[PDB]
Amino acid sequence: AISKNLPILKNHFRKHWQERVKVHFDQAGKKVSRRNARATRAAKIAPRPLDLLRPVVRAPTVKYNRKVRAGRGFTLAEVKAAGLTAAYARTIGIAVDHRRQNRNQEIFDANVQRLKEYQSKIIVFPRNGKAPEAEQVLSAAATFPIAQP
Amino acid sequence: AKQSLDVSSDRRKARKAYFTAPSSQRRVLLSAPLSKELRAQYGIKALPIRRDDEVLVVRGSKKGQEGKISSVYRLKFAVQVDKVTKEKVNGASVPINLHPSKLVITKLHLDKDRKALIQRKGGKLE
Amino acid sequence: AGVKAYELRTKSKEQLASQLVDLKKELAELKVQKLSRPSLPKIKTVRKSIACVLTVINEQQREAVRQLYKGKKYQPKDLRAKKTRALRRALTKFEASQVTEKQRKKQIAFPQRKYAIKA
Amino acid sequence: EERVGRRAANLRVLNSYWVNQDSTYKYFEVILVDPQHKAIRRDARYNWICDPVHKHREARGLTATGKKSRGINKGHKFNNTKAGRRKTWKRQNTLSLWRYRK
Amino acid sequence: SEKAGHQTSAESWGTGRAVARIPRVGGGGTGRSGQGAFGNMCRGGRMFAPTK
Amino acid sequence: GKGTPSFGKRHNKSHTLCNRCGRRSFHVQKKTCSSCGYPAAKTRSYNWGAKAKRRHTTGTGRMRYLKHVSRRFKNGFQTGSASKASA
Amino acid sequence: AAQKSFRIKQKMAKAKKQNRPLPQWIRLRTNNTIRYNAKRRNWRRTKMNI
RNA sequence: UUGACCUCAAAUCAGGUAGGAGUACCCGCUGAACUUAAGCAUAUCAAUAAGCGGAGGAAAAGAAACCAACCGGGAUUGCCU
RNA sequence: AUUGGCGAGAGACCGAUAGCGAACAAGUACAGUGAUGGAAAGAUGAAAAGAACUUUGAAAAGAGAGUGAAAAAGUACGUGA
RNA sequence: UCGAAUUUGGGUAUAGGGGCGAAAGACUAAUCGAACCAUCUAGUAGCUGGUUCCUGCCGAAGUUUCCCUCAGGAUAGCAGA
RNA sequence: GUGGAGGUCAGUGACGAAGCCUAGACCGUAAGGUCGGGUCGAACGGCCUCUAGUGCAGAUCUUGGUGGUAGUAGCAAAUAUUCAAAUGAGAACUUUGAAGACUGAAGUGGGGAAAGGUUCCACGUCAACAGCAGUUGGACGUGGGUUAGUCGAUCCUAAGAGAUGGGGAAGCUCCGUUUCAAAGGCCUGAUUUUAUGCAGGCCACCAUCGAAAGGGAAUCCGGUUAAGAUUCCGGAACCUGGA
RNA sequence: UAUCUAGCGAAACCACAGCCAAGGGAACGGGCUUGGCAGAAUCAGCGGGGAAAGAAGACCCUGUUGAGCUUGACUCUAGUU
RNA sequence: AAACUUUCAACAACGGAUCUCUUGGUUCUCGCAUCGAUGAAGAACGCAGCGAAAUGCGAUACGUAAUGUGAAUUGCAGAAUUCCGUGAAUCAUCGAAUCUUUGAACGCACAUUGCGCCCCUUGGUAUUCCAGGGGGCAUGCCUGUUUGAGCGUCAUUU
Repeated sequence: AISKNLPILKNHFRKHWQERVKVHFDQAGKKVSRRNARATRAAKIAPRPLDLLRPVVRAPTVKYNRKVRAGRGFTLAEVKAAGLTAAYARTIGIAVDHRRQNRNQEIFDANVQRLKEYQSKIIVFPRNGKAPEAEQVLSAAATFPIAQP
Repeated sequence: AKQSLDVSSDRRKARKAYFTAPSSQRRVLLSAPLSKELRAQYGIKALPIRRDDEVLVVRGSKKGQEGKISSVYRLKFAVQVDKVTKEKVNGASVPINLHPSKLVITKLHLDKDRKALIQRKGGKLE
Repeated sequence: AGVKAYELRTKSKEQLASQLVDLKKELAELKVQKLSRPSLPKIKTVRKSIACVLTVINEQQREAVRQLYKGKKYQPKDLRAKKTRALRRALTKFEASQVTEKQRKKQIAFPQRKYAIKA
Repeated sequence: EERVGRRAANLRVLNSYWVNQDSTYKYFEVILVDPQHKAIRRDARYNWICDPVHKHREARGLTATGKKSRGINKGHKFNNTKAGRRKTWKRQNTLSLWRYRK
Repeated sequence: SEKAGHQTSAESWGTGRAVARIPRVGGGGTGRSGQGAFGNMCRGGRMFAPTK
Repeated sequence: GKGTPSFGKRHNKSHTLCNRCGRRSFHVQKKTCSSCGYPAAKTRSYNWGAKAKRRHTTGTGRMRYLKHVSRRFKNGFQTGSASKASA
Repeated sequence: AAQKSFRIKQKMAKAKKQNRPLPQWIRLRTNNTIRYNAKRRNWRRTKMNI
C-alpha cells in the first residue's frame, strides 16, 4: 500500500467511475457536425456574418487586466453614443449588454469607434425593393480583430 | 470508389439485402444481358427478365443451348427454361435452375409496359 | 379473380348489400363442398371477394358520414384524423403563432434585419 | 402541489402560496390552469404552460417551491446545485477521456 | 459488452457438494442448471479483462 | 416425511391464469398477479429484474399499433390517398 | 378436472391443436431449417402448467 | 310570494382532459449496505445501487438579490484549464 | 447528455464453448407454487440431380446399379482431431 | 391412540428480523439460530488452489527495527538490471 | 509460436490453399520450422514492422465427449401361473378358450372431488419409450367423440377479501366497509306507452367478491354409441317467467 | 436372492497401477535399497490391506471472517414519560 | 504357441475439435423524434387448400382498400387473355378501413366467456316478459348548460 520512495498519488477512483467514463470518440464527428451546423446556419441567415459584433472589454482580476478581450455586448451608453437605438442595434447584428456599465474612457472610446467602423462597413438591406447583390463575410470576428490598447 | 455515404460497402449488409430482398427487388436483381443483335435493335444492354423470353445459355454445362423461359423462379434467384432439363433416373424431367446473368436474351416478350421500359432506358424500338 | 373495388364503387347501397348477401351464399355452398372435396382453393377467392364488398360498403358509408358532417365543428373521433396523442394535445399552428400585441408591436417595429459586411 | 397535481391530473400547477396554519396542518392555496381550455391555448401570454414539457411541473421541482427546494440559485452559496445537483455531480465525477490523452 | 457474462444469476454452491467452488447457475431442468458461470474459465462467462 | 410423502398433498393451486399477462401467476387468495401486478394499474416491473423487463418489454409481442407509427412518422402522418389512377 | 372453466377448456383446445407433428411438406420447401416439431408436448413428458 | 347573489351539489348533460407503456439520457424525492479505513463506531462507498413520482427529443438551467476587488467583467450550458 | 426506439454508415472487434442469453421456430424448449431461472441447436451439393431399377431380408437395411467432379459429400450429410 | 386438547378436506387469515409455535430454535414449498428470487456484486479475504513457450546469463532470503504485530506488511539487509 | 494490421515478395493455390493423420526424412541446444505421402476442397504464407482477448497438464477448473469398473451390480415386496388355438416374419408377455389362482364389498370393484388434459374410442402402425419382450399399449400417425329449463356453476352469505366517501403517506400505496357522505329505487294519478307536480311513502338502508362439500326453483324410467347420458330418443312429469 | 443362462444394463471410485519382509525416508512403502521371490487367463466367496470410498474435519487453533443469543461492554434508537 | 495385455500404423467406428465460411453479435459514429382513453405496450384465442411454430393478421382474420412496379406464387395441388392489362405477387409502398376476448380497461364483476341497466329497432298477442341487432352506461378534474340545496344572505311582496 505504501511502498518505496514514491510520491503520494491522490487518485480519486474509489467511486463507481466506470459507469461514468465519457470518451470523446465523437471529437472528429462533432467537429464535422459543428461545421455542418455552421454551414446550414449561414445558409439560413445569408448574408449576415453568423455572429454578432462583440466589444473590446478589459478582463477582470490583477492576473488578466493587462489584456483586453471580447465582451458579451456593448453598453447602453456605448450604443447611444454611436447614434442608434439599442433595439435597432440588436436587429443589425450588434450585441448589446444592459448590465455592463461604462467607467473607463479608453475602453468606451475603443468600443464606440468599433461601432462607428461596424456601421460604416455593413449596409442595411431595405425592407421593400430589390436587395443588392452582396456577398457574405462569414466571420465578423475575423473582420474586426481585437487589438491591445 | 464510394462517395455517397448512404450506400454501404459492408459485405454482410450487402449479402443481407440480397438474400432478404422481396420479389419486387428480386425482379431487377434477376436481369439478363441482351444479344448483340438486340443491342443493335433496342440500344440497351441488360433488361429484367420475363416468363416468355427466348434465351440462350452462354455459360455452364448447358452452353450453346437455346430455349424459352418456363418460369422466373425468383425465390431461388433462378429462371427455368423450356427444353433444357435434366433426365432423372426415374424417367422424370426436372428443370435446371439457371441464373439469368449466365443467359442471353434472343427475343423479347414486348408488352406495353415492356415497350415503355425500352424508351425509359433510352430505346428506339426497332 | 373475384370482384374488384373500382366497379364495386359504381353501385348504390341496395345491389351492393344484395351482392354481399349473395357472396355469402356461394361462400357457404363452397364450405359444404369443402367437406366432400379433398381440395378447393376457390374459397379464398370468395373470401377476398366478400372482404372487397364490405370494405366498399364501409367506405361508401363513411364517405356519406363525411358529407353529412362536412364543414362543421365536432367531427366524430373515429372520423377525425388520428395522428398521435401528443400531437393532438399539442398547440395548433394558429395558437402557437399567437403572440400578444406587445410582442407583435416589437416584431413589426424592429424586425430581424438583413445586413452584410462588404469587407 | 404534488397531492393537488395528482388530484387534478388534467390541470397544470402554476403556483401555490401559504394561507393559514395551525399545529397540525399548513394550508396552501394552489393556483392551477386548464391547459386545454381555449382561453389558455389562445392569449399567448399564458400558452407556455400547455406546452408538453410543463406537464406535472410540480412533480419535477419546476415551480418556485421546487426551485427553492432544489437550491437552484445564482451564487457561490449554490455551487453544488446550479443546474441541478445531479447534473453537477455527473459533470464533476465523469472521467472525460479524449482521443489524444491529456 | 459490459453485461456480457453477467446476464446471469449464478451463485457459488460452496463446498460440501464435490464440485468446484465456481458460481453455478441455479434453478433446474434446462441443461444450463448447475453449469459454471461468472468466470473467465467458464463457458458463457465473461472474458478476463473485458475490453473497454 | 418432508419430501416425497409430502409431495402427494401438493394438489391445490396457489396461482391461476392472469387476465393481463397470461401466466400461471395470479394468486388466488391474494387476488393479485405475482408477475405483472394485475389488477393494479402499473405493470409490475423492476430495474433489479433486468431480464424480467427484457421478457415483457415492447417488441416481445405483436406491436399491433406501434409497428406502423415509424412508417406513419416517416411519411408525416398524412391523410387522404395517392391520387394518380394508373400508369 | 371434469368441471372446469371455459378459459381452461380454451387453453386445452389450443394445446390439443398444437399437439401434432411437423407437416411433411414443410421439409420439402426451399432453405428449410425445421427438421421436427421442437415445441411438441406430450402429457406423459411435460405438463402444460395451466 | 317572486327575483337575485354567495357557497355546495347532481346529470349516461355539452365539449374536453389525466392515467398505462418505454425509461438509454433528464428532473426531483427516498435511500442502503457490501467496501475501504489492513479492526471499527465518524468518515468512505455515496448525496450511489434498489425503490417512487414526472417529461422530452433533449431535459434541466437560464437573462444575476452573480462573480469580483480588477484599468473590472456580465444569462444559462458544455469542454480544456 | 443519450447502453431505449427508428434509420444509416463503419471497425487493426468476435467468429458458432467465441460474439448479445439467443447467427437456428430465443426469452424458445424446459424447470420452479411463485418471483424468476433459462439452454442446446449453423454449414450435403453448383443444382436434390435426396439413390429409378435388380436381388437377399417380414421390414429396417445390405449388396449391386445409378446421380453427382467427388457418396473418402447419402439428409446420422463441408473438413472430420 | 382410537369419541375427542380427535382426524381430515376445501375456503380463509397471519410473510422474513416477519409469521406461527401444547416451545423442538421447531416449522415457514426437500431451504431455517433468520426462507427463496433478483440486484448492489465480479462484495471482501493478511487464507487455499491454479497461474499457459524455449534458451542464455546472474542469482537469494527466512535476519535488524517497528506495527492489536506473531499465517501479514513497512524498513534495512541479501539479488538483478 | 498464435489471432489481427501496414508494407513487400508484380509470393503460393481448384494442374489442389488452409486443416488433419503420418514408430517417414531434414534443420534448430530448444521453443519450433521445413519437406514427402494420404485425406481434403478455397483460401494462405515468407521477411520487415505494428497490435493483442497470444502459447496450458493441473485450479475437488468450465463445457462437451469417452473410458476402466463392466456385459458387472441390479431388473428378488404386492402368494402364480400353465396348456392349446389364432394372428404374425418372430409369442413367457398379444387375443380367445380351458383350467388354476388372487384382490375377498375400510376390494386390485363401480362412481366422483382436487389434479391431469384428450390419456377416452376407432383405424393403421412398432424408428424411439414401456426396467425383459412385443404383433400389444396411457407410445407413434390420422381421425372421431363431451348434446341439460330440471345435474352443477351462475344466485346467497360464512370465515374473510375489497373498491367508493374520507383520512394517512414523498410515493408504490395503506387504513377503513359504514365510517365526521347531499350515497335511490321504487310507489303514482292527466286516457290501457299519461304531467320526467304539490299526491292514498319509505325502512335511513349501504357497492362488490367469497363455498362445483354450506343455503338452493324444477327429471324420472327404458332404450341408445366404437367412444355421450338424470343431457340423445320414446314415454311420463315438474318449476320459473310471461301473456 | 446370491450362483448359471437369455434379454436389458448403471454408478461410486480411478496419477499409474496393484506380492511381501526389513532398512531408511515427512519418523506405518505398491513403487526406492537389500533380500525373499515371481508363469498366461480366470470363477465364487471374503472382509487383512489399498493409512479403500462417501464431505475444502463438524472437535481444537488462527483470522484484526461472520452469525445466533445475552448483559451492570461501548455507542445509539423505536416506544413511552 | 494361441488367447489376453501394451504400443504404433492402415482402414473402419465414437465424438465434433481444428481449418474455411457467415442473412448474427459487439463497439463506435451520424441523423431523427415517433406510443396511449380517436384505446397503447402486453396477453389469450382463432385465421392458410394441405401449417405445429416463426412472421403477418383479426370473423374483411398469412389479410381488404388505395398507389407504384408490371406477370407471378411455388414444396405439391389448384387457378393462371386476370398477361398490348385498372393488372398476378408470400411484391413494395401505405395516406381508407376492419381490428375477436381482453388489457391503463372504462356498466358491475372476473379461479365466472357471470350479472345488469338505458335508448332505438325486429320477432314472439306486448309499456312491463323473453329474445335478435345496433348504440351506450367508469373514476378524478376543468369550462359551460340545466335542475337543485342552504334563515349563508339580500331586495321585493300582504
